[PDB]
Amino acid sequence: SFKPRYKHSHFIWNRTELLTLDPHNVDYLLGLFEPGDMQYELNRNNVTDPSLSEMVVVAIQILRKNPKGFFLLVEGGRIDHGHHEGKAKQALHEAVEMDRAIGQAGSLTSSEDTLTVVTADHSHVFTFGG
Amino acid sequence: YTPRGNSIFGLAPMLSDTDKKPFTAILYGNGPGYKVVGGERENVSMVDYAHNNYQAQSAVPLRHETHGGEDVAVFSKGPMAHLLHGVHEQNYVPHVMAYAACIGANLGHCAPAA
Ligand SMILES: *[C@@H]1O[C@H](CO)[C@@H](O[C@@H]2O[C@H](CO)[C@@H](O)[C@H](O)[C@H]2NC(C)=O)[C@H](O)[C@H]1NC(C)=O
Ligand SMILES: *[C@@H]1O[C@H](CO)[C@@H](O[C@@H]2O[C@H](CO)[C@@H](O)[C@H](O)[C@H]2NC(C)=O)[C@H](O)[C@H]1NC(C)=O
Ligand SMILES: *[C@@H]1O[C@H](CO)[C@@H](O)[C@H](O)[C@H]1NC(C)=O
Ligand SMILES: [Ca+2]
Ligand SMILES: [Zn+2]
Repeated sequence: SFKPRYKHSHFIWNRTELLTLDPHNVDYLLGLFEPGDMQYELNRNNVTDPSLSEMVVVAIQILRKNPKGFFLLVEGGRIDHGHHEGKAKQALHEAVEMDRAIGQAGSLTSSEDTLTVVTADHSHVFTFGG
Repeated sequence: YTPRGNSIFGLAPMLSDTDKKPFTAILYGNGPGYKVVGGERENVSMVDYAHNNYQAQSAVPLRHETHGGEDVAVFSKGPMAHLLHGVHEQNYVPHVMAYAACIGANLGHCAPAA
């Protein structure tokens, strides 16, 4: 309702809608793919639910339109869930998935006009060694 | 029945045909300008009736003149101004203004339909 008069808004809720999109036709995107938290990458429904990399790509494909540039926040937020649960193989697979998504962001933009920054809010008491 | 061009703060052309005294074109229904010198209404040719603070004569004396129950005009220019039309209730006005600015409850102007 709060979108300007002659603009295209969608709301999508599954993975098929996400890749059907024409990023030359969607000014506002809203995509809510799970009732709550999204599925761990190692548990994800290949069919109903997109990976983090998939969402980053069409997110950048939309936001590349604006000639002034864009700001994008990407949160690989399920690593925290993985460590919090003690399940290192999920937490480490979530981190690799966000890495894939960081690789995609590098080919869709150029480092000449795009500053990208990778960090974390905090750490966990996760160690490794013997 | 004043002559064309008569100053808005002036007198009417010929005198009263009842008490042979002049009167101003402007007159109030009530208010403080009701002035009666004795049992007669005030000969206005004496006093400065185009003065800033001159109080025109009224029918009924009151501390303060009152409002009026008649209707009032609405002048409208710009987007959707023609929605402001005819005789309507006063509360209609902000509903137009909101509708046209795409604010308030009805955001219909900013719908994807045409
Ligand atoms: C993904 O979402 C789309 C649209 O939300 C689904 O398409 C619907 O398909 C049914 C038939 O199965 C139609 O009756 C509906 O009208 C369609 N929805 C809309 C909004 O047009 C699609 O089935 C979903 N796919 C998956 C795998 O969940
Ligand atoms: C209202 O007052 C005016 C002015 O005081 C009166 O007009 C004058 O009347 C006298 C005699 O009636 C004349 O001699 C004057 O020449 C008039 N003009 C002026 C400028 O003084 C008028 O008659 C009064 N009306 C009433 C009903 O009392
Ligand atoms: C996802 O797709 C691959 C196809 O190569 C399949 O092996 C895998 O088991 C599928 N898993 C889920 C959870 O859909
Ligand atoms: Ca889903
Ligand atoms: Zn946490």
